[PDB]
Amino acid sequence: SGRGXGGXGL
Amino acid sequence: SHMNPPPPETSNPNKPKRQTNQLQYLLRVVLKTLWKHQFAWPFQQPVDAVKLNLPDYYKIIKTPMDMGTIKKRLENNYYWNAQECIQDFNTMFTNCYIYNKPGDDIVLMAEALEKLFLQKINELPT
Repeated sequence: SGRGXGGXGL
Repeated sequence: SHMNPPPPETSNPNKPKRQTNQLQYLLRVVLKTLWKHQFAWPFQQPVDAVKLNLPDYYKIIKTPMDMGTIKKRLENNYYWNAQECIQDFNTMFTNCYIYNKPGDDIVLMAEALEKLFLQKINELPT
């Protein structure tokens, strides 16, 4: 449901 | 403006305290194994919505939980029953699936950590 956090190095 | 909430409570000085084999396992094996995993770092402290610029995080997540909180709770003998601690791990994982879209990196990290968590709980001692 949220804006999200983008990439995390995967 | 928006602010972070205070972090979850980590001590309950009015609650009786005990150390059990299962609580020791949760701290020294379950939490320790997840803490050291390559995917653990986003889960080692409360979500910092201010520094991450997520003003919607605590609009969506009303029961935040993280492994730094769980570690402090175990160290403070906050949990009397192993199941209370297990519930906090479960809350941590479900929060991640509520806030983040399926297929996002953080969700795949949570799913990997959850799989390891369940593998560790499979061997919870007597």
